[PDB]
Amino acid sequence: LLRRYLDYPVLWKILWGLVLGAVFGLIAGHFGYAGAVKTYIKPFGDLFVRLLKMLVMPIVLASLVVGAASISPARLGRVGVKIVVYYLATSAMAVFFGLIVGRLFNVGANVNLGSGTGKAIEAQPPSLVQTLLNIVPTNPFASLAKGEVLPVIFFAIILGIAITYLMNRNEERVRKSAETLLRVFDGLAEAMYLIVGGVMQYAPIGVFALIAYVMAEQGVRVVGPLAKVVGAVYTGLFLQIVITYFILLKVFGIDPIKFIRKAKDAMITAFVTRSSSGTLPVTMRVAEEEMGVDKGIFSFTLPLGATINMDGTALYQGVTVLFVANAIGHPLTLGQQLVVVLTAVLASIGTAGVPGAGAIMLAMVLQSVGLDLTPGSPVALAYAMILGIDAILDMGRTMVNVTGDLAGTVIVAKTEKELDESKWISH
Amino acid sequence: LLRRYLDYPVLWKILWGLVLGAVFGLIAGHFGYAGAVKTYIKPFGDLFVRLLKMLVMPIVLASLVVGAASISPARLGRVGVKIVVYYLATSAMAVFFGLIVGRLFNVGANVNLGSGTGKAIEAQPPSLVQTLLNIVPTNPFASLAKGEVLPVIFFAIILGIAITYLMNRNEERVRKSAETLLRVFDGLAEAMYLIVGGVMQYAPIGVFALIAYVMAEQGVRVVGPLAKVVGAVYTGLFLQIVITYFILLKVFGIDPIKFIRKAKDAMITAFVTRSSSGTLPVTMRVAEEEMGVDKGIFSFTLPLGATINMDGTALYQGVTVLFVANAIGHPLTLGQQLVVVLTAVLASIGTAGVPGAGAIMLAMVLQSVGLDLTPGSPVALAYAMILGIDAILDMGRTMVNVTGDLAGTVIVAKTEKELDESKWISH
Amino acid sequence: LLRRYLDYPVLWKILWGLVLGAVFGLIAGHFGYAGAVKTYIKPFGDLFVRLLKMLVMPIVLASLVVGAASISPARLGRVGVKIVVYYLATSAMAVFFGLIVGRLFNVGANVNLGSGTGKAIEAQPPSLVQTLLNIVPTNPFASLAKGEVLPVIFFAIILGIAITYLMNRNEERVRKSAETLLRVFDGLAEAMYLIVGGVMQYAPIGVFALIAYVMAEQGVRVVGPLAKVVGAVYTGLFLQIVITYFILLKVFGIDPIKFIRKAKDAMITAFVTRSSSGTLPVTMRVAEEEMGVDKGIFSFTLPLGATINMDGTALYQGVTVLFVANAIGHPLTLGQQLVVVLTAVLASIGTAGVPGAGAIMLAMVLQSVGLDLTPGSPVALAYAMILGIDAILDMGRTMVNVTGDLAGTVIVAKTEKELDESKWIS
Ligand SMILES: CCCCCCCCCCO[C@@H]1O[C@H](CO)[C@@H](O[C@H]2O[C@H](CO)[C@@H](O)[C@H](O)[C@H]2O)[C@H](O)[C@H]1O
Ligand SMILES: CCCCCCCCCCO[C@@H]1O[C@H](CO)[C@@H](O[C@H]2O[C@H](CO)[C@@H](O)[C@H](O)[C@H]2O)[C@H](O)[C@H]1O
Ligand SMILES: CCCCCCCCCCO[C@@H]1O[C@H](CO)[C@@H](O[C@H]2O[C@H](CO)[C@@H](O)[C@H](O)[C@H]2O)[C@H](O)[C@H]1O
Ligand SMILES: N[C@@H](CC(=O)O)C(=O)O
Ligand SMILES: N[C@@H](CC(=O)O)C(=O)O
Ligand SMILES: N[C@@H](CC(=O)O)C(=O)O
Ligand code: NA
Ligand code: NA
Ligand code: NA
Ligand code: NA
Ligand code: NA
Ligand code: NA
Ligand code: NA
Ligand code: NA
Ligand code: NA
Repeated sequence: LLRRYLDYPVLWKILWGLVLGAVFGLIAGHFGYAGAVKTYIKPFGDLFVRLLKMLVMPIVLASLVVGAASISPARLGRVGVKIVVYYLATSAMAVFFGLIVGRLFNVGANVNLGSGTGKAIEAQPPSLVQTLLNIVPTNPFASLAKGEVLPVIFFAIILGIAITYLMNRNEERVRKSAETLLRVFDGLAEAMYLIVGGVMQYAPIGVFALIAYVMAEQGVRVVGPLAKVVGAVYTGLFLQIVITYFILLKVFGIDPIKFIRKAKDAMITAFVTRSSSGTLPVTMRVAEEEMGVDKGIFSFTLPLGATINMDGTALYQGVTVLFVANAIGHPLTLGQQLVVVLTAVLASIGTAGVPGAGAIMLAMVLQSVGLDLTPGSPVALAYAMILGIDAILDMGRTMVNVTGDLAGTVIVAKTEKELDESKWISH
Repeated sequence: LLRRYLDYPVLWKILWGLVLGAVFGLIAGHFGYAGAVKTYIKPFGDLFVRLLKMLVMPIVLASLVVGAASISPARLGRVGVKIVVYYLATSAMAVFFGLIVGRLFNVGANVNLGSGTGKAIEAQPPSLVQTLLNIVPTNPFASLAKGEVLPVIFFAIILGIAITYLMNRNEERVRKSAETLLRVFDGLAEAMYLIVGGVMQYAPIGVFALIAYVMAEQGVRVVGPLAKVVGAVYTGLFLQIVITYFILLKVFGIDPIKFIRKAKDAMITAFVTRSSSGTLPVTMRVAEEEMGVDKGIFSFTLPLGATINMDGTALYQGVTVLFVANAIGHPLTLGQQLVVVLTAVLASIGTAGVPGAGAIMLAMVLQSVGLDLTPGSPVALAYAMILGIDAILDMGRTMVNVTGDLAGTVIVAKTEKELDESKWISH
Repeated sequence: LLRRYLDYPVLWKILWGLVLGAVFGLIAGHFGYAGAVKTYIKPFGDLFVRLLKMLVMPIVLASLVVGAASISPARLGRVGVKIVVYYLATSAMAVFFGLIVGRLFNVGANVNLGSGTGKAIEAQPPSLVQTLLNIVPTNPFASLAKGEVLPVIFFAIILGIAITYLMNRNEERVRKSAETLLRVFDGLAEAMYLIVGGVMQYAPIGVFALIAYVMAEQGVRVVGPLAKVVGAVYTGLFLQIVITYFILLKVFGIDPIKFIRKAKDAMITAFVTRSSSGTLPVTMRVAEEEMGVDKGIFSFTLPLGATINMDGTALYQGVTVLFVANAIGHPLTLGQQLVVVLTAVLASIGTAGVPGAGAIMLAMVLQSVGLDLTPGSPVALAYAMILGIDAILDMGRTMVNVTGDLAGTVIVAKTEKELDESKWIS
């Protein structure tokens, strides 16, 4: 079964692993075996997750030094402004789809909890200007060691920009030393992309195991008003792809169906690992060897988008806030639901690219409409129900969190003529 | 208003931010708006500090590998003996000015606290040998990530010395691989020096906010006998520059007025950041692109000096120990006043290159003459007053801390003739 | 004068430091000055340990990227299979001598404690599947900074393998950039081996000071039934070298006496520092410039062996399980002594390469045969006696731990035709 596994096409092999993993997970769940999946299956998932985690800092660091030196700082800034306008725009849209979809499913209207005028609590802000200053690393080695992507993006861009100015200086010796430094990062970056390719041969096993574990643990839990939550959240995400991404893709002259075909590996590992950051190496390699995007773009947009652009998380928080407000019988007035638009965008910007991060940031969004997490209050009680299904919901939103990054990257890269069109012609 | 800032000459621009920040802070603080300074002004300073901090480890590491490869270990060792002989010599001189000036200002004679005969406490053993053994890093990657300058100095010197012996090898491949590695550090260090320059275009703004905030918070507290302390410390610091450094520079045939002219960016950044380590990239760049010192000198002396050479701190401990001993009515006998000379030199050596460290190390100087920090005893109370004005005193003392590093580097480089004499003529 | 010491040939000079150092330390122990040794001598030994520590991550990372890129992955796996088979074989064999040598000395039969039937700790469970998974680093920068050797071995091997495939591509640019990167690691590894050479000029002093402090503290403490332990462990370790290693070395056609002659720098450094990982740069350098092994082998086997292959530790735990069981009047039945073989091998595999780690993992071996560490029970009382002499036993067992790694590396390297015979030709 070494020849039987490797020769079968890898397009449909990661997908075979997902489907069979999900059913295997569901059968283990109704029948009560989820503990064995956690023992004898999940480690294979865990192994696959680690192999991807291992590549994030080198590949983000090296691709961005190389990419930032490959494009004038004038265009880099132009790429920054565009991707951020794409990012906030599609994120706002995601919160919009969240609320509409939630109203249509009448989420949490059968929960029937009582409540009262909320308990007055002094709101911690939490404070933004420190969040921005912390983008600037004080010790870039420590940032590498602590795995901080956003400060590393900052150092990487700075060094890459500095390297080019040096290679154009008059003194021959400065040119060769700067080139030598750039080749080291290029050699490392080319070596990282290569290793991502080898790991993706194990991905069906890891994907199978990851989905098997999640489906066995939390499948039993999608039953009641939570089933209505799960069904709403996935409906909304779909619309964010099918309307927002496709229309935006089609408007800019990218075939949406070819985009989804190329993006799938980024989408499926985003799904089972439920970490945008942990999935980043797959996303970037899709951008290079599938989408045809230049390293001078996706080396910036993708690691940045993995953190600040989450349409999936933004939409998941839209749906569930309505759940809590309906579960306690204090439905959100229309003027309240507009505040959600602003504060969900912010919360999704601020969630980490790691499993579970969005459900915690949901609390900030609840506190913004006047629903406080005071234990053991009924608002705190509804919030607990949402946490029960969180993995089931995390898979979906992590996938849309990463997909929107690719859709934006390909769209921005097209308008900059850094997209390689030979990769999109059908034959 | 943003359109006149760039065209105005960037020669002295960093000094206007210093004065106008000092004046703006003194006014806003006296009006009870010192809180507004802290909110809307200080972050621009905090940004200028982070951008400099991010460069300390890369630039210290890369400049010292490159420099140590460019010089003979016999000479470097000789440079070591010279710079260390200069370092403690001028520090001893600084404690001397502290005591004289402090006596001249009769610091703390209006305090009138009235303590009794001292109490004996340690209560913990101090350790010097471990302090030396800690010069040798156990994990140089860990040392980089923890931002420990002296273990990096040790490892970098070794790697640089090692590279040249490899480039002198009889085997073509070993020469080429060592050449390749040296070009990496050279390319990296050249990129760090470029970035320090770009940051310094922002330095006026960063300088303005830092001074503004310090003046706003602590301006109001320079009123009582603490004003006499402030006046003594700055008078002494002035003398350390004007007598010790000028005579030493002039004895060795360096123009003192031109020296202060080149050092100003380092001097003002030390003043406002109150961190020798954080100012190091500005200091080293001053030493490269202003003084004309070779990397074989300043890439060793300057990071070393940022820790072990503090004349400013040594003198601040002279003045303030006299303040505390006079404030409690137990003035220092001359033989105690001589112990301060030795123990401030020791305390200044062991003081970190980061804000506030010398006021902690002050405690040891007190415990050496018999003034113990037992709470709530009067020694602990006088010490507390000194901490109240500490930022105002840190700005001055940090500036003299790096200035002596430059003066020693320029003097040492001259005696070894790695100082480039073409920068000090006008043509 | 410094100028006289530095010019004396280092062949036997590290040995003069060990021999004079051990003797010196013994004198202060009977004479009650061992506190002054800890003060005015030991810092020179501790300095020698820090300088070797600073080279471990650079030399392991750089040598293995270089080495792993110079050998086909197909062959690297075969090195892996061979060295692991040697490792489990010789580790078991070491535990076997541990029991033979240990019963021969009748260890701890005069102690005469209670103990009665013990009370049972059913916690903690050993965790493996995780321990294996953590071999894959999640952040290689984090692994370097935290000094985690095994994940760095994993990352470096992967990177070495990838660099080679890259130098084989069509585009000049990919060839050229991958070539550039390889040379950086090549320059770095070559610089590390050089610096190990300089540190070995200080090593006689460091060796003197380390063994002096150990003989000074724990010298007074071999008077008892513990003296029989010191004698057994050292007897066994000796047998592990002269029987197990020598017969194994000779089968494959390596002169055993030349092996000990070249290995001595690593053996004495493992002995005094009591850290296999701390001694690694000497071990790897002895392997390069003395044994003549290629970086494509010793850069893998030696860092891997520094953790998972400990024959000294395996034989040490064999000896002391018998000590504890006889001390309480519950001598080990034969079937218990078979469990030890499996579980001492497992425990030795899991023992860290740092001082004292083997006495801690000893608890895992006792806990397998029913001798439980519940305080203040008599079993816990015997274990305390073993910890009292632990340094004396650690010096010896760390040496056999490192010696076995070299013997395995040289044996495997011969069967792969990577050993350079001009170093062995008389
Ligand atoms: C227990 C789990 C342990 C993990 C086991 C990993 C086993 C990996 C073996 C296969 O390795 C990859 O397979 C592809 C060969 O089919 C190669 O081409 C990949 O990379 C090239 C990049 O240019 C592309 O051209 C190719 O299309 C793309 O498939 C890729 O280099 C190679 O490394
Ligand atoms: C959050 C982001 C906000 C931070 C703002 C940073 C602004 C950066 C703008 C850079 O501007 C130029 O950079 C050069 C730096 O290299 C300077 O040249 C200086 O440095 C070069 C070499 O160091 C020399 O060629 C020049 O003569 C010398 O003036 C030059 O003056 C400066 O105008
Ligand atoms: C109070 C004690 C003071 C101790 C101070 C520290 C001494 C540092 C001086 C370095 O001395 C030499 O360094 C070489 C390495 O740089 C070594 O050459 C040897 O080692 C190299 C690598 O192993 C080979 O290239 C050489 O050919 C080989 O002769 C050699 O052994 C060693 O003497
Ligand atoms: N797990 C999501 C974040 C979230 O929980 O919302 C991600 O990695 O993108
Ligand atoms: N500011 C430090 C010294 C320095 O930063 O140079 C002190 O407290 O004395
Ligand atoms: N200190 C030993 C481990 C042990 O005590 O077993 C070594 O490093 O090999
Ligand atoms: Na978005
Ligand atoms: Na994202
Ligand atoms: Na986010
Ligand atoms: Na001084
Ligand atoms: Na200084
Ligand atoms: Na200091
Ligand atoms: Na073994
Ligand atoms: Na070992
Ligand atoms: Na082990």
